[PDB]
Amino acid sequence: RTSIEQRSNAVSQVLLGIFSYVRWPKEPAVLQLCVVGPTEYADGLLRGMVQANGRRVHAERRAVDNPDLGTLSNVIYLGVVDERERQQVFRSLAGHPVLSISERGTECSVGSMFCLNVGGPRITFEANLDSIARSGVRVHPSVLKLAR
Amino acid sequence: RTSIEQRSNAVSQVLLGIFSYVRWPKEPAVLQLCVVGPTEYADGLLRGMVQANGRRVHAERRAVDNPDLGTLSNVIYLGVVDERERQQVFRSLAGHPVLSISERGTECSVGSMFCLNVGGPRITFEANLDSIARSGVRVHPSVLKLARRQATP
Repeated sequence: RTSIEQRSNAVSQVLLGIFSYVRWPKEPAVLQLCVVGPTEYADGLLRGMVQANGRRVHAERRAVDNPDLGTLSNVIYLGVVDERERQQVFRSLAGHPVLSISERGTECSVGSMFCLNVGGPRITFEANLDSIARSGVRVHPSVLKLAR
Repeated sequence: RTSIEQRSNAVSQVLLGIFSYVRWPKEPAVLQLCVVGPTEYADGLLRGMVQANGRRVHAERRAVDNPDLGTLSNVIYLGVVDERERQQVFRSLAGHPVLSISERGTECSVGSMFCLNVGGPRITFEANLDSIARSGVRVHPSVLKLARRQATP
């Protein structure tokens, strides 16, 4: 199987890792993951995931302009969006306990809590401490030991 | 407005439609489709497709800078790429008989044969004669019947 498929599977594994360091105010029986925007590496997420603790992660695509993104998702996995679309998305996320992760992220200072860098021999990611604090979920500090 | 799963399913069928007007100089037993770059609407495609005559369309993602896109695929469905990535992709396709379709309607100026516009009530598309002429495949002009009817309320 190809490198894109290889990297897609690793993206799955990395996200499950990140998830285990996150807590929701009220924990759902099924973790809702929404994939939003064009993505290269979200095909493994979209097949479904299950946490170590047994909880099912349900994932589906949703539109960038879906006004209910914040209430529909516990996790958002954010693909390519222009500036106005990005702003649009996070206005919907505001005030809801949503873990946000972007597939690309050279800057990772505006928007998502975490930004993957899928290129190179291994996946790495950056953390946005500000986003992390305004996000609504509790991020265990150990996860920062897993960032680049 | 149309949902993502609805647009994805419809993209499948417009693509099958477009495929029906195309001829490869040596028709393969199995049509190979490669999805290249970030896409919103390719999840239907990537389940694999079947053509009206029963030829299977196998689909898979591949890296933007894979130098063998031209030989690996009969069809390419192109997602979001920057100016250099696009350049890389269409240089890989030159001299090979490849049908290219973009998810977004801006790429018909830069190498793509067809350009989907997935917004609105229907999926519509536009096309580029230069890119078609150099493609190495034959494209029947009635494929625009599909475009016009799609653009009609």
